Amino acid sequence: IAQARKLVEQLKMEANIDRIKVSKAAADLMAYCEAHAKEDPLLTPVPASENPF
Amino acid sequence: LSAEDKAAVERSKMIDRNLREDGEKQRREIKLLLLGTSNSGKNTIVKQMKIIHGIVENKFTFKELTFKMVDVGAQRSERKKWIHCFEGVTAIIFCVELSGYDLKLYEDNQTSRMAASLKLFDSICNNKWFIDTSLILFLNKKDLLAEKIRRIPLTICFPEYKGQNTYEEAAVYIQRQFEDLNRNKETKEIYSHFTCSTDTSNIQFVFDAVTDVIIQNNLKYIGLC
Amino acid sequence: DQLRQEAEQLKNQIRDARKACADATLSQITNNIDPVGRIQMRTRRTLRGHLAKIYAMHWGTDSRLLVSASQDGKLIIWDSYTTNKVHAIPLRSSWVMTCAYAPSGNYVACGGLDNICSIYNLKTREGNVRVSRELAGHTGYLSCCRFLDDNQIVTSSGDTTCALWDIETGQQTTTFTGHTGDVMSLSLAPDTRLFVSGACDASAKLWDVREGMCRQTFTGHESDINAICFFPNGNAFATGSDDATCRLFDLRADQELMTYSHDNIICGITSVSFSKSGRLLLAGYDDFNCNVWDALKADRAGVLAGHDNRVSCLGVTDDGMAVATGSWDSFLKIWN
Amino acid sequence: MVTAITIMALYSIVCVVGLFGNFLVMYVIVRYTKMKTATNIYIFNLALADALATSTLPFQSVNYLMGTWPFGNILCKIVISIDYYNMFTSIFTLCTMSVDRYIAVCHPVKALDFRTPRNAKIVNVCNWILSSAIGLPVMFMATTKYRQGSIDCTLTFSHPTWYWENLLKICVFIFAFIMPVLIITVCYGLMILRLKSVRMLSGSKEKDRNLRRITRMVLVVVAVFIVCWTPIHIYVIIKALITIPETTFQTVSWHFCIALGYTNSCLNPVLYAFLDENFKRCF
Amino acid sequence: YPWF
Repeated sequence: IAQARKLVEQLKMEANIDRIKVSKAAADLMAYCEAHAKEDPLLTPVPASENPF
Repeated sequence: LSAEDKAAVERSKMIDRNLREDGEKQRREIKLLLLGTSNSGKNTIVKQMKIIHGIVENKFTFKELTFKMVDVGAQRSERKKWIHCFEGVTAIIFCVELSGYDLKLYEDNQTSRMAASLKLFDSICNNKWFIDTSLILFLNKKDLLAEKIRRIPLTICFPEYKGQNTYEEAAVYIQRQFEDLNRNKETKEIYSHFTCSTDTSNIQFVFDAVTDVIIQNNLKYIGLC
Repeated sequence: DQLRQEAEQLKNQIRDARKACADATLSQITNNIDPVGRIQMRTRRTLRGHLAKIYAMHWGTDSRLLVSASQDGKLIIWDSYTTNKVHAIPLRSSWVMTCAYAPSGNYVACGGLDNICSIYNLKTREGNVRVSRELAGHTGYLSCCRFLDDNQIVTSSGDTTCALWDIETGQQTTTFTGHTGDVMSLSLAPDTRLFVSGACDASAKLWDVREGMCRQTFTGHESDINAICFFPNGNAFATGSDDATCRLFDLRADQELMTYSHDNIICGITSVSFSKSGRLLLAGYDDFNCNVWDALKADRAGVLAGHDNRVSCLGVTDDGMAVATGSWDSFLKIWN
Repeated sequence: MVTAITIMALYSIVCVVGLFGNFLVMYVIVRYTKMKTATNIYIFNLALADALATSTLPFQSVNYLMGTWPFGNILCKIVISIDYYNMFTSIFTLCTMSVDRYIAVCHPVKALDFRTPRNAKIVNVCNWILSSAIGLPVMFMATTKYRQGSIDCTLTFSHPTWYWENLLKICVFIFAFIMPVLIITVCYGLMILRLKSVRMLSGSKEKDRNLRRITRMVLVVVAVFIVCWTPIHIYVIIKALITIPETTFQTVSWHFCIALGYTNSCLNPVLYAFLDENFKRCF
Repeated sequence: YPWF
């Protein structure tokens, strides 16, 4: 009986949170990927002179 | 090329040498995963083999062969998430309470502790990580079975049992029931033994079974199988 | 009695809110960007010396030092540039399944089936590495551990509970509960204020370290979750699962965004990690190799096929210079 | 003319079987097995010895063709040394594989301490040196003599000739036929007697089939060695006791015995590599 | 083995 009420209160806390449309957060992820695209040796291979491997 | 670089390389090489030495020693050790239900007799058997003459790891030597038994009894978690790290174990030791066919209490009631042992044996013997891994099946407390078989009938646990209620028939029937769950007969072998508190019989059986397993593995290695 | 159906109604309302929240799901908006193209990462270093299955590795924050754990009962600190072994730490229990590297570099942590998180002092006096703290209190198996700082470490165990420890005292300061299955992986946020844990419930929970309370719950996987890691900005995370599916969840949208799957892949995920930009998601598989996914396209960009056994661990340097993959064949490879 | 061409053809086929079988074994070892197992090390050594022994053949075939040696003193020495050295190395590698299997079966606990690739390399090197102990004396001791119309590869005769000839023949007979036969027979008999008690073999019909299969390989290997090496040694001993007139039948029998001795090395890769279950898994 |  305690597990049930604990689950209910957990769902109460989870339900009452602010949501933003996925078109906005996905756009934010895309913008983050675009802004930091240059600083990614795996994404953009680095010249061997400054490659430490 | 630098002096400190050469010193670092030398330290790395010494570490490599110590790693190789440690690895030879680890290889010379025979690991035996110890499995069983609650009150099955795992700990008692370990103590017997020690005094015959989390994880509780027990290491002991017999006839110049070093056994390393690994017991995971105290752990409470799902077994498939960690049974894979015991892959490649030399053998598995399974302990069965031979007199526990009517001691089904465990949690709540109607737990069928003997059937619990049967289901655990089905789970581990047919496990995908132990297809080629043999099992050493120990049947514990046979005296209790002998003194209870004439009072409590075995049919209380196996309603399909047909035969006399005498110790030998019960022991053979239970051995056959534990061996018939081995659905991979051409890839692994089950060694059955009736444990006794005497002068080095359990450890002798373990030594013989491990010797046979080593012979089979060598036959695989030398290219004859 | 009323609690069960009111909880069902609560879950229905949460699902309705999430469904109303979704309108694009990364598919109708990332089709206008150029594909990453084919990526060929070549092996640079091969770290030899482990003599059993390698279960965990963790890069140091300097992107040069590296720690690995194997069933040998050995923790090895590697110099990735020179392949030199800085340290070889023996373990009291060889059944180790996780390892961590302190962000300061002073400590490494390892844990496994011994129900104990051991803290090892690396940069100490007297020379050799010595064990400092053994954190006991978990009742399952430690599947992951992560350092918050030199004194705070978070662990996930097989007893369905995650814990936060004060290393100096050796006691749990807060316990994270709510999972009903073995918690298998962890990932700290970039600011170390939140963390996500994936469990055998096919669910990932976002916890708050300060209050020790679960903030969000993410579902969508059909099997056990084995790996988890945040996006670089900390507003999203990716999970790996036994059903051969990787998914990208969203903290602010509180729902799954992208799914990374292939018909030819039937083996579960052992480890996931992001590149420094977050555009590439690297996942380790049971089919003995690694797949490089386009995190915004769900397209498969490359394969790191260099291991003869299951790839069990994987990490990317803090500067994004290299990827280290460790597998059950007792080898680590560095790809660049 | 017909006898000579028969000898040449048989010899050429023997050479072909030796060269291609051993080179295929080499390629498989260097591409798939990765020289990481003691048995693979032993198979590699056996293949090398057999390949060099078979490579000795064409010089001998040409010599018998023209009745002369056209290759000079230096070549005469290296060919003689290679022949003796590689016969000894092949026989000793057969013995070493037999003893390795005997240890792996009848002494399993100690095989954990011993059966490692490093020990396999050590024993290989030791066998090569032990065979060098006879390859080098004949390397320095072989010479080229001149006759009226022929050039022959022979060996210098330190006085007396009869004592030295008997000593060399007895040493080769003992350390190349009697000792290997005794070693392999004893080791394989004990190994079979032990394998009859293995519970994974003395089981169901499939396990009995496995046991019969293993016994079949063991017995066929022993029989191949005996049938391939007994006739030539017996015949050369018979020739050394009683002089044999030179006829067509005597010549064809002599060359057939030589060819059989070399077909031993030709068959060795078939028995020890192709029928090895580790190789069968290599696709 | 013997030379011819």
